[PDB]
Amino acid sequence: GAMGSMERASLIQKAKLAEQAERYEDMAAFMKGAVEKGEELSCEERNLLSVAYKNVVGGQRAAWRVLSSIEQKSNEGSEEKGPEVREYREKVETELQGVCDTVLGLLDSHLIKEAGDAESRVFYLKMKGDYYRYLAEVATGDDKKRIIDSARSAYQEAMDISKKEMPPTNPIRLGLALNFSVFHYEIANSPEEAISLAKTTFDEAMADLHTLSEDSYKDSTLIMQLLRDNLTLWT
Amino acid sequence: GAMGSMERASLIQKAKLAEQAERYEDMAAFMKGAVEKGEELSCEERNLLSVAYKNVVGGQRAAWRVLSSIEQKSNEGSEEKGPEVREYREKVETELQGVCDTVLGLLDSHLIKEAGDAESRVFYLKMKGDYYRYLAEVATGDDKKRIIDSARSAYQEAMDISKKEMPPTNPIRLGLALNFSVFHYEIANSPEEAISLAKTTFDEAMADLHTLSEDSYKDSTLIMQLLRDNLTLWT
Amino acid sequence: QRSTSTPNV
Amino acid sequence: QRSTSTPNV
Ligand SMILES: *CC(=O)N1CC2(C1)CN(S(=O)(=O)c1ccc(I)cc1)CCO2
Ligand SMILES: *CC(=O)N1CC2(C1)CN(S(=O)(=O)c1ccc(I)cc1)CCO2
Ligand SMILES: [Cl-]
Ligand SMILES: [Cl-]
Ligand SMILES: [Mg+2]
Ligand SMILES: [Mg+2]
Ligand SMILES: [Mg+2]
Ligand SMILES: [Mg+2]
Ligand SMILES: [Mg+2]
Ligand SMILES: [Mg+2]
Repeated sequence: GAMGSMERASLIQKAKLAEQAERYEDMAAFMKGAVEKGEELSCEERNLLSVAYKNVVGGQRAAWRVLSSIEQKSNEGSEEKGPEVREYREKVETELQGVCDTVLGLLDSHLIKEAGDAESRVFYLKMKGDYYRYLAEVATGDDKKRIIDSARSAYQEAMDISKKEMPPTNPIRLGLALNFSVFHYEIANSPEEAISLAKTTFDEAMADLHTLSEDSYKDSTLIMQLLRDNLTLWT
Repeated sequence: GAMGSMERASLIQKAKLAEQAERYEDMAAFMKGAVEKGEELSCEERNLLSVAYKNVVGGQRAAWRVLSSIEQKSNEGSEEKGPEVREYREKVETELQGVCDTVLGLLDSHLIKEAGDAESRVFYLKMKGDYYRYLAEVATGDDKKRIIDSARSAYQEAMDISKKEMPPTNPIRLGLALNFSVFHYEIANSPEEAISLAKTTFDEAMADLHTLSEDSYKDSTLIMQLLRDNLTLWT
Repeated sequence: QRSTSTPNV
Repeated sequence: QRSTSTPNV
C-alpha cells in the first residue's frame, strides 16, 4: 500500500518516532507497512506493532463504550432523539471492526504461519485472541458465538505452546494468561474459569521467581500484580 | 463534502456525542459540515467548533514539538541517521498546516463576513489570529513574516472591537487578550508588549468584577488567573 | 469496574 | 516553559 515505497528500516525508525510523538495511527500505519515487507519481526518490532494497534483500538473501544452507554440510556422515560446516537455508535463500531480486521489480516498473512519460535508464535496467537475478543465486545448478531470461539481457539493454542515451551514467569506467557482470564470473565461468561486460570498462573509464576535476574523479576512481578488486581476485583 | 447529506441538527448532535467520546477528529468533521450548511453559528455551536479544532491542532502541535526537538538534537557529536526525522516532522507539519488552512478557510468562507455581533465577530477574529499563530509556530520560509502579520492583524481587529463593544470581564475579550499576549511573547519577539497587555487586561478586569453575578465572576476569574500565570512566568 | 488486561510496555 | 493560551471550556 502507501508504505510500499519506504524502506523497512525507515518504517521502523518512523514507528519509533511516532511512538515518541504519541501519534499512534501513524505508528500503526508504519508498522503495517513494515509487516507487509514480508520479513519476520524481531521482539522489539513485535512490541512496536503491538503498542501501535493497542493504542488505536484502545481509543476506539473507549469511544464505543461511551456511545453504547448513551445509546442504552436512550432506550430506557427517555425522550426520543432520533437515529443519531445509533448511527454514530455504528460508525465508531465499524471503524473498530476495521482495525481488528486489519490486525487479524496481518496475522493471517503471514505472521503466524512463519512464526516458529515460542516467543513469536505465542505472541501472535495471543494477539489473534485479543483482536477477536475486541470484535466480541461489540458483536450482537448471528456471528457473536463464532467470534468468541475464534478468540478462544487462538488463546488456547497460545496457552498450549506457552505451557510446553516457556517458563511460568515468561512475560508473554503471563500476559497471555492474563488476557485469556479476562476473556473468560468478560466475554465467555466463565468467571470461575477466569479465577482458576489467574490463581494457577500467579502461583506457578511465584514459584519460579527465584530463577530470575533482578530485571526479569521486575517484568514478571508487574504482570503478576495485574492477575492479583483482577482476582481482587473478581472475588 | 462528506457531511453534505446530513442534517445540520444531526451534525451538531453528533459533534456533542463525539466530544463526549473524545473523538475530536470526528467532532471537527461534524462541525465543518455544520458550518458548510451556510447558516450562522450560535455561541454553543461556536464553542463546539472551537473545542474540536483546538483539540485536533493541539495534538498536532504537541507531536510537531516532539519531532522538532529530536530533529534539532540530530543537528548538533550527533550520529547521522538519514532523512527520516525530517521527513516525519514534515509530514506532521503538513497535516498541521492543513488543519489550520481548513479553519482559516471556514472563517473566510463565510463565518467572519456574516458575523456582526461583537461576540461572534471577536470570537472568529480571535480564531483567525490563533490559527495564523499556529502556522507561525512552524514557519521558517519567505512567508513567516507575512503569517505573523496576518495573525497580528486579526488579533488587532478583534481587540479593537472587543474594547469598544464588550466589558473588560467578557470571557471572549479576556481570552483574546490572553492569546494576543502569547502571540507577542512567543511569536513576535515582543515580551514587553506581552507583559503590558496582560497587566492592563488583568487590572481592568479586576475593576469590573463587582458588576458580575457569581457565575460570570467564576468565568472571568478563571481567565484572569491564566494572565497572572503568564505574568509570573514572564517576570 | 472492568477487568485489567495486559498494558503497553 | 511555554506560555498558557486560552484552554477549552
Ligand atoms: C519479545 C516479544 O516478542 N515481545 C512482544 C512484547 C515483547 C510483549 N507483548 S505482550 O502482549 O506479550 C506483553 C507482555 C508483558 C507486558 I507488562 C505487556 C505486554 C507486548 C509487545 O511486546
Ligand atoms: C459565546 C461564544 O461565542 N463563545 C465561543 C466560546 C463561547 C468562547 N471561546 S474563547 O476562545 O473565546 C474562550 C473564552 C474563555 C475560555 I476559559 C476559553 C475560551 C471558546 C469557545 O466557546
Ligand atoms: Cl455518523
Ligand atoms: Cl514520513
Ligand atoms: Mg529495501
Ligand atoms: Mg418527555
Ligand atoms: Mg454494527
Ligand atoms: Mg435541512
Ligand atoms: Mg559517532
Ligand atoms: Mg514544511
